[PDB]
Amino acid sequence: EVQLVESGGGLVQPGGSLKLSCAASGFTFSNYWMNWVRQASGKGLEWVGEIRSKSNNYATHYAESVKGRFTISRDDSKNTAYLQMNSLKTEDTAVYYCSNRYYWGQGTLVTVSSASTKGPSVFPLAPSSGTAALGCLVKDYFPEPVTVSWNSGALTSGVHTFPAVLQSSGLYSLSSVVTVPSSSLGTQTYICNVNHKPSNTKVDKKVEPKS
Amino acid sequence: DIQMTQSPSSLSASVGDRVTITCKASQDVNTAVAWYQQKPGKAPKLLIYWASTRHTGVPSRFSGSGSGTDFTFTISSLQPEDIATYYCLQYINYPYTFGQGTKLEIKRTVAAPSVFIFPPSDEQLKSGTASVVCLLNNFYPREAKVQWKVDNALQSGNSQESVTEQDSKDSTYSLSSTLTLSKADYEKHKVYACEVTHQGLSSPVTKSFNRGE
Repeated sequence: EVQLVESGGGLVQPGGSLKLSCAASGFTFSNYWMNWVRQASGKGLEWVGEIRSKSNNYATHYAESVKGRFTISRDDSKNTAYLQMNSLKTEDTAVYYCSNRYYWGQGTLVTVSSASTKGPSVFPLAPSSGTAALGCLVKDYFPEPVTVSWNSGALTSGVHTFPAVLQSSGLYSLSSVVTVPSSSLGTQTYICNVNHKPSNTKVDKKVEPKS
Repeated sequence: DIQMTQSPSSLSASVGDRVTITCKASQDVNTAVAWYQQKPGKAPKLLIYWASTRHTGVPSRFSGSGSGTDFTFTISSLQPEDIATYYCLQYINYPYTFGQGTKLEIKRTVAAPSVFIFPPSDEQLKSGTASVVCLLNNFYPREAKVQWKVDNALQSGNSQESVTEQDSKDSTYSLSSTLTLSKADYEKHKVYACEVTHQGLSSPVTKSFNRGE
């Protein structure tokens, strides 16, 4: 019933600016103090700042790493909190979470880089000739993230979507695999649904035995 | 700025074990302490606030205790789904400060990997690159050696591996290794093999294909 939906995350130039939004429902927004927290890939939680209620004159406090660059604001009529980010550095690269102190949103990735957006190629990991493995190789993309589902989310059991690997090229690659009954290979269709939102790339790849 | 130092940084425990994590504040913080659980791929979730109050819907097996500078987080009976990194947070003064986190892993019985090898697709070969993939599925423990051979030549420096976090039901790992070759190198060789060494295998397992066939 309680929802925090982050938006506005993406790829930005060093020295650039970006505004994140946090759309809240399921609680009396104006009574809660809204917080931003960020997490760099494979690292710990780092508090960004807090905005207090109107009763507290919308008082704001910031971590020292961001003060003077980042502004937290709220619009109680919209049930929304904002994080305005100026003079962005590579070090600001993280997943950004919004909280009402009790609940957190899904979080949104900010990548601060001069590297170009690139859309992935999707290749089959075809099953051999009773448990069979098959998959999709999602090759050569920037920035993170990609999402993979199987048969539009109807196939979840036996699915392993691996953490993305950064290649020497500076582009990411990711594999998603599923194990299925070998008897099902003739009859049941297996499609990996790949979405790389940063490059506007959506692919459905049917994976079947090579003839 | 109030330091929150967690102990230990990593913990391995069996299913059903009582698990304990401590957090030491660098000053008095009264009961102004929260504990968060971050499962693989997910946002952190609030478990405990005011040092010992359980957030609504949180399972009773999770508890906190402490006051001033010494705080404890307890799992009475560790369940498979409790795989996560746990963080303490200080919230008496700005700036609020997180502990460095405790990564919780589960010890279970040895499980041998199922091994699969995947040749590069015809579609990819058109691009001038060939990716060969080895899958090691549902094994414990994490330690596993993958060796690539192309016509008997051990391949070094031209592969990358990725490992899942521990599964929330069976506590196993899965691992993918990708060998990247030029299309020209791929076309010049016949026998592609990945060899897997693991505690759960009585001797190493090899999966291979012949390019031509």
